[PDB]
Amino acid sequence: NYIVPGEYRVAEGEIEINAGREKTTIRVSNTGDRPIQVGSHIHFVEVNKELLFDRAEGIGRRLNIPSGTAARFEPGEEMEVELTELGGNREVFGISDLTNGSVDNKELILQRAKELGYKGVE
Amino acid sequence: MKINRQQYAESYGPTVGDEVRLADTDLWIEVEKDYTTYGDEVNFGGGKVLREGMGENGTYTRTENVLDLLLTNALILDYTGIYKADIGVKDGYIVGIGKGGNPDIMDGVTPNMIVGTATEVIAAEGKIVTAGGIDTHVHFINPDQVDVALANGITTLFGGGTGPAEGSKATTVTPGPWNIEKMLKSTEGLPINVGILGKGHGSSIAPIMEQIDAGAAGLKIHEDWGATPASIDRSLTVADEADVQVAIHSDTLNEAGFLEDTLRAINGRVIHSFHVEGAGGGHAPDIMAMAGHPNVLPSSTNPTRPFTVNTIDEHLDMLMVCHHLKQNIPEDVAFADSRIRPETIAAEDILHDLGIISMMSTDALAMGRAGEMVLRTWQTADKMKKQRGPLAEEKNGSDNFRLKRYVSKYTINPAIAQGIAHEVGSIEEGKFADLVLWEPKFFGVKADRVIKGGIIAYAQIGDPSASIPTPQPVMGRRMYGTVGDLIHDTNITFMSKSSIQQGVPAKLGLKRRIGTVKNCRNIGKKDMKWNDVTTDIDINPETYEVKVDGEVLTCEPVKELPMAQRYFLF
Amino acid sequence: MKINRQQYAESYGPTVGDEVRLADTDLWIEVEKDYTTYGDEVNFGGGKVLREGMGENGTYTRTENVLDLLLTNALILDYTGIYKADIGVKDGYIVGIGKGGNPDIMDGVTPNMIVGTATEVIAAEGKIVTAGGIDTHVHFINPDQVDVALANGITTLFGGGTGPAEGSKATTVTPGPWNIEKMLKSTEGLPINVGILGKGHGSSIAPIMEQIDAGAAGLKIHEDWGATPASIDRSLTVADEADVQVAIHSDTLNEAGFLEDTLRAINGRVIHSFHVEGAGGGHAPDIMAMAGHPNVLPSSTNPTRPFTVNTIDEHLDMLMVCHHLKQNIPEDVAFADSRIRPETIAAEDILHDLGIISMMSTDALAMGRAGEMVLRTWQTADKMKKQRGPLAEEKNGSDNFRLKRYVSKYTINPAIAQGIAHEVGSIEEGKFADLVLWEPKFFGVKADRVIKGGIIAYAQIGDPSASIPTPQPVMGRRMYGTVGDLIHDTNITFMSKSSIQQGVPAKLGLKRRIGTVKNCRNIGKKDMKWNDVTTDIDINPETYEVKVDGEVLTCEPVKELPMAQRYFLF
Amino acid sequence: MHLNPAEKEKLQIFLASELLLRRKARGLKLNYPEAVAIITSFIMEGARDGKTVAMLMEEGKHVLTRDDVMEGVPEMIDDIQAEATFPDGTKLVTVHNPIS
Amino acid sequence: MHLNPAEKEKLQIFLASELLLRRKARGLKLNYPEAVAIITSFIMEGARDGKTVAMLMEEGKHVLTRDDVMEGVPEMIDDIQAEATFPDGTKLVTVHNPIS
Amino acid sequence: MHLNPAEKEKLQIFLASELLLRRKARGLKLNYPEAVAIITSFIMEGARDGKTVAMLMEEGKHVLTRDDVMEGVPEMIDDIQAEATFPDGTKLVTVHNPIS
Ligand code: NI
Ligand code: NI
Ligand code: NI
Ligand code: NI
Repeated sequence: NYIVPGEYRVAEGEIEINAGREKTTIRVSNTGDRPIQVGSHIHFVEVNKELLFDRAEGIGRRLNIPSGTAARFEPGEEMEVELTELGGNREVFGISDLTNGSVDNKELILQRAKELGYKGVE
Repeated sequence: MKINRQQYAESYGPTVGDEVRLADTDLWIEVEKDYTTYGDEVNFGGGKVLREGMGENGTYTRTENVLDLLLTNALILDYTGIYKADIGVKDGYIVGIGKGGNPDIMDGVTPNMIVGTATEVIAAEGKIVTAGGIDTHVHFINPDQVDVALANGITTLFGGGTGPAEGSKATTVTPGPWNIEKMLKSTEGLPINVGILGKGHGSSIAPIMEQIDAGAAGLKIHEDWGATPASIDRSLTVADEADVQVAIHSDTLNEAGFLEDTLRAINGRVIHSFHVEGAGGGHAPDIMAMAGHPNVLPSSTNPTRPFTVNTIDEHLDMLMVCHHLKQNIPEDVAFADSRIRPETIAAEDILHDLGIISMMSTDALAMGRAGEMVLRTWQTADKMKKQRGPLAEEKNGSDNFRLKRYVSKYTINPAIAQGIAHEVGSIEEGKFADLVLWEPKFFGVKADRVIKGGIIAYAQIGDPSASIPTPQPVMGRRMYGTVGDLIHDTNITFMSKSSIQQGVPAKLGLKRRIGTVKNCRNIGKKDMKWNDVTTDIDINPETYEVKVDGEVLTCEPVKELPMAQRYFLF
Repeated sequence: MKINRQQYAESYGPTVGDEVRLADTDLWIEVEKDYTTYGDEVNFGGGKVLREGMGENGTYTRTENVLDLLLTNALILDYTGIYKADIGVKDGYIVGIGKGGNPDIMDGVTPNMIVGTATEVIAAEGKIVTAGGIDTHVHFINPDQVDVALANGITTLFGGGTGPAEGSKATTVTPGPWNIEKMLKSTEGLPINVGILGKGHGSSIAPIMEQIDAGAAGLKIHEDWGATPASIDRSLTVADEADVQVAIHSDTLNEAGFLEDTLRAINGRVIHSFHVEGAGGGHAPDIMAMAGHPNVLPSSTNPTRPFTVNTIDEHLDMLMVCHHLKQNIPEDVAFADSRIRPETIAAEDILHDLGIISMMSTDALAMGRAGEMVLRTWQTADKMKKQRGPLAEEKNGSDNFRLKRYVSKYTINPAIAQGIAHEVGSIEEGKFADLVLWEPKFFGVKADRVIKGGIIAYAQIGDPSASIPTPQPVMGRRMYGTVGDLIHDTNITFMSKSSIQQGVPAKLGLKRRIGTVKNCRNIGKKDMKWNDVTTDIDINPETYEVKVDGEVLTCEPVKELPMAQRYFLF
Repeated sequence: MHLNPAEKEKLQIFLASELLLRRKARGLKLNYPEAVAIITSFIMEGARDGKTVAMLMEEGKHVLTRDDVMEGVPEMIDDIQAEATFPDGTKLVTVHNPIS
Repeated sequence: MHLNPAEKEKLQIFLASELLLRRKARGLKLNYPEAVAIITSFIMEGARDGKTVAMLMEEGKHVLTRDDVMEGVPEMIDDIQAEATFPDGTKLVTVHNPIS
Repeated sequence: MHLNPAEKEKLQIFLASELLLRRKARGLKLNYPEAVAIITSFIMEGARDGKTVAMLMEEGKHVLTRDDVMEGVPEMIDDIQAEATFPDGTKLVTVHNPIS
């Protein structure tokens, strides 16, 4: 019965994030000489050009990590990350200007990505 | 992927089933529901969710469902529930309670809670959020009292006075059209909502009514101006015509009548009974019997709250001091002894717990403490849990029922009684965005940030010369909401319908938001949220013992309270 | 008759060739010229020159070339020079720099600098006078920060915020039309010039643009809102249309791009790069390379200024605290180590000295100190003189070249970058009379008197109950310029042309002087006074070493600074 | 710290009391504000110690005697009132005729 | 003196610290504001002495122990932050978990 | 107490003086604000003791010597002025070149 003012007594169990959404594992490598850290909610296909991965597998997706956290890639680092599906209307605007509409337009996203030199198209 | 609950609660605040201790009390609130989608929690910062293209929508202009302000991950404690939600604010009002973000990429986003370019963010993860407190027994005696109130989470002051004049020092009254006009102009520089009560005294209608037309928001009957059958009757006639509330401090001396005579004068009409226990004033010794009737909206003031070992010694002497009573005059001693009663003060604790007294208030600077309404409400709830145990209605070992009963006493119930609950008094959509953020360790004691009409007005914050805002000294400070003309948009002057219709704000050059007092005459005890109990209260004239349903209401005074010496420097 | 120079300087302040030490630094400024006529110096007092018939003209009305205010015998330190002159003020503006008095009897009187009946006098003999500082990186988090700024000679605050909301605590942003309107109204009660930056984030034009139309004076791109190629691009498109400045805190995480990607988004357009060294934020580790480009207006914030023995320990920990980083999370540790670099902080000292970083700013209450922009500018100049020696360009053993280079960093260069140099930022005729008087012993540390629009707004002055104003306690105090409606005439709210054209001031009831933001899009590094150097800056990705013209820029941190413990009580 | 308005104000009572105690220690008869400050601080410090209201009502009358203060000061002070946080919350203490 | 706003404010920390030290000396377990005040003043006074930031980060964790303070106070104080003028200018010190 | 504006302000001088005296006692050379605070408080306390203006003009020049203060502080202080209540009412004392 020691009193910590304002303390939590959390219930039992765990919280599953992004429940019921398709998950996808891909390998991603930082081909640059500076660190890249990627947040939980950036459309994954629109990340830094020098990250090499199968760009098509980033479309309509983001990292499957707790809201507000980030995956870090040191210079030269290659590792696997798990992605989850974007929700809501599954539309993306701005960021790197690769989508600007439905994430279903894969060919259009990939063509813009290729022209601008975002690594790993094909 | 799963996160354990300790880590989830640290990151985003608690979620369904988790409990949180209120300050250093033994009271626990439990999250009843959560409007989030796990994984799509809103948060702000480097690499976080509320960024353009992501949790922030970059498409929509402000008018297209975008918020001015999102409070993320708030633990709401309100009469409507104890639950987890984002809170959305626009045009100074709460427009959405649910889940904010960007429907481009997020599931479950409340349609009018889009975080866009126009949106400011306040992180409320790990905070408890309540409505601003509504203090309906304020004496306007010293303007320094406002910050005192804000610092304990009060956002609306209803009452009266003109400063430290004897009339105001005794009674919540701003007498007559001129004094009312003056104080309405003064109010232009007070960073808190205000409503002003006129003198509820007279034997003709016109002298009372002209105060309502001048801009008063209600009336106070006080024995110091003559709480006679006539003054009671004319005030209630005026109030029924004007749609404003009447508060009463009744005739302690029983000079023109006993309680039953005052009730006869009221004649079934609605009235707000101040300091119903009676230490603050009223028919000795049985005023608290008011609290059993369906037409009475009963409030306590805060110095009797709760019953402690120093209470009686303090009050007997306080009364000798403020009434200039002499120890050598036996009628003075008898008067004090008939007014300060352990029997009724102990019973008052219990009546609060039973939902028979519906409201708290301060009695600021007359016989009560401007910054301790919220504080003493929770100290009372805590004492009652210790002495009476969890209420029958409680569920998962939580104190949620008691917490809703008690939070209602200083938020929604005073708003309803005063006819201002369409604007203030709870965290509901369509109401004014008066919100108080609390760290749970400081809950009820020291407010973290006070939001008034969607802008922070007051905050506990540190060194203004520092690299960041957290270095010492951390103290309560007025924020940008109180500065310049912004004080006009973030605060409400509540006024009578007739004064509004007769153009008083324009006449006086008032720039503050004007709120309409209404729906005061058609309510009763049944409308007091979680505190709607009517019953026959018997107070024994010889022993002062209080009985409800055949049983004596008594409890012991406590030697120690939470929310006291662990927190306060003096 | 002749006077020796020691006695001349004691009586009238220094004249041509005399040197003055800046506070307790080793920096000396030399009087370059003097507009006086020896023997006809203006001065005020009993038996002195500025008396009717004598140095004061008794003939002319105020409109006939007569001044409202004459500062006599000022030692001006400005980008335009270091020299001795009287300064004449009328209608709140500097109208004459030269020689004031009465042309009836005095030689060399500047035609529009007549001391007449309408003229107030401020004695500036023995004082250094500068333009008010222009801080373009201000977070509006706590209104107490204003006096903090005034007390170190700052007179204009450009930035954003709504108080201690998380968005404002992280970023200089007042988001959207409503928050901007609110803060414009708040600004009515802040005794300092203000300009407000909207959120430079969105993927459509309208949500960004509507902030400019609402009254924003510029935009801030911050990584916390998503410093993406799209947000950068839309902000600069809006800025080119609206003629306002954009400030950028770039993507530290390199999430959507590296520095080169951000530069591609900017696409040759003009931008103000905040805390260009990068401790305050930006592409790790090479953001400071921004400072080499012709389209970038680069500023430092003040906590890295200058490089000292405590700097790194302080910053690494500051960063862990404000970012809620954990020692047990290795990516948090890596992130901090990639952001706080002795290699770039040491180089930043040198880049300032070389005129490659053009501006200083505070980062007030987010990661910087509201009252230390001026202070730390001179501490840096002093450290550089110690470590690098007198600059090649120096002449009579004086530090005049360095002094002009450095004074420009917090006066004229921020004004130019922000599009407000037609009103403020230097002591020149036709500009607003924002002037700071300093005793040389307190120069850069504690301002003596701060003049805003021709009236003293803040002063170090003593006991208000005393026979004279000098008895203790002498502390910074708000003066008559801040009181009542005078606060409206002595301060400027800077706003966009479009907001002015659409009548926003009248809509909001703003009574402050309204200044027009303009000529922001047509400038570059070449327009930064004394700090106009472009060059290829290489930052080594492995070692973080900074190279310019083939050579590593490094220096040592110092254990001790001037303008520190000799002056401050804490 | 999270100082509220009252806490900031009452610090100044403690400060005035320390000033006054220094003055008493070098042999000065105390004046009106000094006497008030000493007795007030004593009360607030007594509350902090956990004394009762009734205890402080008694003790407060023996903190200073008439030989500690200037002529007329005992008669200028009819009573001294202070609020402080006792273990059971904020209470008002009045000390009547503290210097007799 | 030429006191600026921060200097005026920080005087009140020193004052609260002296109050708290007096309270500790008569045998009281210190509360939350008192504990904060003591540790804060120690840091600022340490800066005045010319100690380094790293030194004060260490020292600040041993100024008060849990037996000096009330139940729950150690857990209420996650860290204490103060800025003061070191020989090399103003710096921020954060003491993490000062009372363990 | 009935504190007027000046009384509230001058309390802060006394406070700064106590801070400074604590700093001198642990062996620090005093800086500019500290030196001013010490000498000012001495003057006001001297007035409270009933010393004459002429006495304090003399005494004020020997409160601190140059070895008590940092380099340049003696030359920064041309004089120190304070008003306080003497037995014959409020008077101004100026101490010229207090640290020689
Ligand atoms: Ni009453
Ligand atoms: Ni009352
Ligand atoms: Ni930044
Ligand atoms: Ni910033």
